[PDB]
Amino acid sequence: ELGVTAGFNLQLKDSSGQGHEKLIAARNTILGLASQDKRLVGVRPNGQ
Amino acid sequence: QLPPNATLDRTGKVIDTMTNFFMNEKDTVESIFTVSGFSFTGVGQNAGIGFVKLKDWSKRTTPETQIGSLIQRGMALNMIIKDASYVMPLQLPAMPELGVTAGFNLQLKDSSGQGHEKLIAARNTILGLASQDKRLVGVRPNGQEDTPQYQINVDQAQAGAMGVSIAEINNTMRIAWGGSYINDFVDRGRVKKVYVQGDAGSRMMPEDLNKWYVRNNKGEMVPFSAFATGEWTYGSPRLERYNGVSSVNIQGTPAPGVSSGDAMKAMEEIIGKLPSMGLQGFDYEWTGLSLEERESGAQAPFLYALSLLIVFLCLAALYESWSIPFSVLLVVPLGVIGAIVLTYLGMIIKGDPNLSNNIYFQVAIIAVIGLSAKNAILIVEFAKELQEKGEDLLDATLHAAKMRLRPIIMTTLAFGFGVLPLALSTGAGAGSQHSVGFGVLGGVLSATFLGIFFIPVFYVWIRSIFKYK
Amino acid sequence: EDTPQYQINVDQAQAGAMGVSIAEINNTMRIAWGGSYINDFVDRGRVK
Amino acid sequence: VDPDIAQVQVQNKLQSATALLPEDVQRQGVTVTKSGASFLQVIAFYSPDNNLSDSDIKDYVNSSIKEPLSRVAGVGEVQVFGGSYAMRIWLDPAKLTSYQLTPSDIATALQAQNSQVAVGQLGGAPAVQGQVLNATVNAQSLLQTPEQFKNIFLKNTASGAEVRLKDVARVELGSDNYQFDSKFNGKPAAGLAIKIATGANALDTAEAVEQRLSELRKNYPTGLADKLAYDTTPFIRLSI
Amino acid sequence: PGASAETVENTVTQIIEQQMNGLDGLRYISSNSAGNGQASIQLNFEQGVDPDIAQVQVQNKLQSATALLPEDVQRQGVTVTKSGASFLQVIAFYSPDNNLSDSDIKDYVNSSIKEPLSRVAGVGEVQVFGGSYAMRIWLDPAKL
Amino acid sequence: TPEQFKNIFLKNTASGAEVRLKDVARVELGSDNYQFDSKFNGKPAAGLAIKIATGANALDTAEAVEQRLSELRKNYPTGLADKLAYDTTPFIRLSIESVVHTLIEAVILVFIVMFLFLQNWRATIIPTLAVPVVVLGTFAVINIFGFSINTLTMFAMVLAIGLLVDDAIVVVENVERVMSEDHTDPVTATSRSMQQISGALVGITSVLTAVFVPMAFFGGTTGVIYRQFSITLVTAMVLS
Amino acid sequence: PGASAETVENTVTQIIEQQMNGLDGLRYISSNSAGNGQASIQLNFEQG
Ligand SMILES: CCN(CC)[C@@H]1C(O)=C(C(N)=O)C(=O)[C@@]2(O)C(O)=C3C(=O)c4c(O)cc([C@@H]5CCCN5)c(C(F)(F)F)c4C[C@H]3C[C@@H]12
Repeated sequence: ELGVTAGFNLQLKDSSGQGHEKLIAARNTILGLASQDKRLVGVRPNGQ
Repeated sequence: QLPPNATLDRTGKVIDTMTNFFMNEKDTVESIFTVSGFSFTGVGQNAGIGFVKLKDWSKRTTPETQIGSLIQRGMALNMIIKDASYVMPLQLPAMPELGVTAGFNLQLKDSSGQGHEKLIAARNTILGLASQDKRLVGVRPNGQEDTPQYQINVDQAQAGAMGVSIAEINNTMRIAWGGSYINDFVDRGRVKKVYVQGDAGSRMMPEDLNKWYVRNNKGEMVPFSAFATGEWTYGSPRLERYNGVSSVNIQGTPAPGVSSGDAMKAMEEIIGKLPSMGLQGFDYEWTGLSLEERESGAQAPFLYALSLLIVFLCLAALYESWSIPFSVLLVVPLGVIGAIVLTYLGMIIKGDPNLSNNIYFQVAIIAVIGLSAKNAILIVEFAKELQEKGEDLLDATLHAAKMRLRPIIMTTLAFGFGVLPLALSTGAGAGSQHSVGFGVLGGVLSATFLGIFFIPVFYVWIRSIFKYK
Repeated sequence: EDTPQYQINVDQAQAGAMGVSIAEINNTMRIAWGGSYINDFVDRGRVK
Repeated sequence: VDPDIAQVQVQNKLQSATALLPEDVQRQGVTVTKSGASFLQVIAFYSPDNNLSDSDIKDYVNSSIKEPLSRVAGVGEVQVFGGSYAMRIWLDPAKLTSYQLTPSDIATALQAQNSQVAVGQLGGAPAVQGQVLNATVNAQSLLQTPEQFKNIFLKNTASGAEVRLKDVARVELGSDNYQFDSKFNGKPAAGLAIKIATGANALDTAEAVEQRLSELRKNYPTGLADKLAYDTTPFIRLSI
Repeated sequence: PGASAETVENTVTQIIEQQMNGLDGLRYISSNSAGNGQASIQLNFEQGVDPDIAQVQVQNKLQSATALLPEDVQRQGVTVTKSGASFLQVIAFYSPDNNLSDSDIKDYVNSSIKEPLSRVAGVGEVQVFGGSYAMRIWLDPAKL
Repeated sequence: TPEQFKNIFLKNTASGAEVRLKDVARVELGSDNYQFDSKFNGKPAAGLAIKIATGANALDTAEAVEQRLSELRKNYPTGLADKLAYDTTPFIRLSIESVVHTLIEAVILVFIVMFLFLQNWRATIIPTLAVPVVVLGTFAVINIFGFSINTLTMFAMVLAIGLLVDDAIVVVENVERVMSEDHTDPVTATSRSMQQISGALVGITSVLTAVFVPMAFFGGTTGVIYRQFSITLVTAMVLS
Repeated sequence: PGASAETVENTVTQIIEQQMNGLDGLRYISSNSAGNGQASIQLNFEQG
């Protein structure tokens, strides 16, 4: 019943209506620091 | 509520006179939120509502800072604000789940089928009679009132000749005088709506219709005036039905010292005068909280009877007699006397409409019966044992009473001290606590000062008639 | 049980020379022989 | 399987086929019902003296008797085999050819003419400053009589003469369906069936229907009688 | 639409009202027909009746009734809701220093604060007292 | 944007001039609804009124509403504030707390009655120790059957304190007497005392459980209220 | 059919989720709109 695959799931949610290109920009900043952080392993964007 | 056909602007002027009053009642009032155009009864430009939050219960201990003191001062608004039909401040119901506002709700049903006009005539007799009863405050019709309407009649024949479709006129006049949602645009990532309607100056008055034109099949422009005409008419804005029959809802409140049942009985008497006055064929039904009030009072006689029976049968099975259960049942009136007596005196001395026969009083009476029975068993169980062991009835009954007295008083007094806190409650929920307390406490007092004496006497009487063994 | 039935056979080419359109022919018959419900009206407070 | 749950599942699935249904089928409407109680009794409303037609009585039961009987205690469902009147326009093929008209034209003239206009309100929500009155504008524009239907405009002749619906057709108030003939005892008739409600005493529901009927017979149109064509209550009374 | 309180009553109200008479556990019915064309029917059931199952029952009664409705009524849709009696809370949104406008405030409560609260556990109904921005085109009759 | 709606193309006139939307109308960003004017403290405001779903705790729903709002406030525009104009939950808590104050007060008052009669700390303590067990246990049993803590259940617990100490009182009152009469040891008296006391104990329990049992069977809203008192009372008496 | 992901989000998905309020037991709603013209809205409810 669960497709999470034991991975923390984070839903970056644009609540202020910045836009899709801005939402993507934010995601990119988040994925950089995560790769740098030793605790976090294999944090990957889910969609396309 | 404002007069019929009122504008939103006129309603907002009244809600401002109302808001100034509450905002100036500083000791008892903290806030107000108001909506013009919204009402529980209906949405119209004439309707309005206000939600007032009083100050903390701590800051409101004086009589002036009480809830009913506010409501009575705010009832002067009806006289102050001339324009509005009514401005009525209303408390919430005890259980707000079961209602919007406290008071009574009734439906006048046109059971005969006489009319809509006849029905409103009946409402208005009931309304003036209720104005003149001092057991009632704020009787009002609930619902919309008859209003002047604007009727446009379109000549189908001339429409056909000019060559304008009646279907097309509807399209031109539905978008012009009312609005039309056509499609959706995106604002900040969110779909909104696009509306087309005419400007306000074009849709304000009957003469403004003449400003609009409808295209024919030849493609020409034909004035609305050419095919239609308007007359001012009078009619009902909304029709109400209760259980398959046409009705009117009447809602009101009891006067300051009167109970809900009393106001309910006053209204039913007023409706009784309807036939004598000349409007007959009218019937009524109770609804909401009032229905329920009626139903709860009804079930009480059956409740009391069934409870008495279960005690009687259980006692027989336990004690293998028929005579002794009767002796214990006979002493029961003695406890119930104190319960009713404290409640009635208390109401008179305390001036409290809340101290009346209610659901809470009924639970108390059940408790008193159990207490009286419990007190009677202790003296009587021991008496039968001694008789079974050869003691003569009088001696055995007497011995029992001495042996069981200290136990009986001690238990009876502890049940009494337990309900003293309910009886003397000053906080939120006090009224309910008092209803239970006084009834229980009275019964305790009567049981201790009259019942104890009666328990030996009835047993001796029954046992003498039906001798043991 | 199966029963005799009748079929109309429309020639598009004879009709074409005449000018007539197929859906015009089709529409005529639907209303004529078949019947059509246009819209509602009110009689004595009941819509029929 | 719980009946109510089964019916609601079916209706919900049905909501996904409607767009794909022919306009006409959609216009009539599609219904979903469920199995259940048997009929306690069928009452036949018939005209002994042949005064009333079937169409007339089915219409009377529909507009008069159906609803009062439904409110009677214990009655879960009231069914009438039958329907009300319909306005009927019968078209002469020859009269249409004479004025160069086709059935479709008559249809187009009948959609436009018979419409309900909706306007709005005088005051209006975003109103002008200084508006004192708000009312409701309503337009009566629908047609209720046969004559209104015959005067409907169609065309103007070369002479300038007027051709209306009366010229090319016969307009009458007639039956909605002509498919069935119903009679009781050789006399025109209509039938109403009663279904008992859940958790009910049929014997008591039956008595209640009898008494309601008693009140409505007084206001009957001339020539109507009511009798029972089916009753199951005798069985149950006898069995108890 | 376009219909009087008397036509809304005989055409829609009573026809819907008769279908629901046999429903299990129905304490009473109250109905309203209005001059704007709106009809409303409230059904009260007896204690003991599950509200979820009662909702599935009314809807099952209404599928047949909708047929007998007038066509323009069916077109506008018929709504069935589980209904509550009183507001638990009324929340006010406002500007203290008037550094924000009401059209802006009203828009933010309809676009940002209403759906999440309507989706808060136990919430049920949510009514808004302000409006949202819409594109408004106001026509001049003469120029048209 | 509204400019794009002003440039909508509508028609061309004979001259060949283009007619755009601006020519026939005024375009503006306005409102979906113009029906209601809401104010807070006499000043413009918007409002959200919440009507709780059936089958839910108001208290719990309120906390959730506020918790969601706490997260929402962080993304607020600069001007926005929020206050509760109408809240009913505060009274509910104060009502719940008042009754708990009353319960504590009653227990203390009962202790004193017993002490005035018993006159020994040792005697008084035994009946008193019953109260924690009886009340805690009753709360337990009732939650097994889905009864919450409410004013009605709580009133029943207050009503029961004088009632549930009875069996205990009727036991120690006697052991104590037995001893002053026979000068026997605490254990001998207790065993003797328990033989004389048992007929009385069963009888008092029976009467007090039986008066409260018919209430639960009654239906309707009144029945819902009655069963709060009767489950609590009956559980308490058996436990005692 | 034939729609862009953007067209399915504006025209279809947002319109539907706006009506999705007032549901007993709703833990969360997750949605997707794609280039193949398809929209999927998934609603997850709490236990019981
Ligand atoms: C509206 C046109 N039409 C109206 C004629 C009805 C309609 O077409 C529908 C549909 N499609 O829904 C049907 O229900 C129907 O076709 C049908 O099933 C019938 C029966 O079977 C039936 C029966 O079983 C027992 C009796 C009783 C039992 C006791 C004495 N006789 C009668 C009755 F005599 F009362 F009329 C009927 C009539 C028809 C109605 C049909």
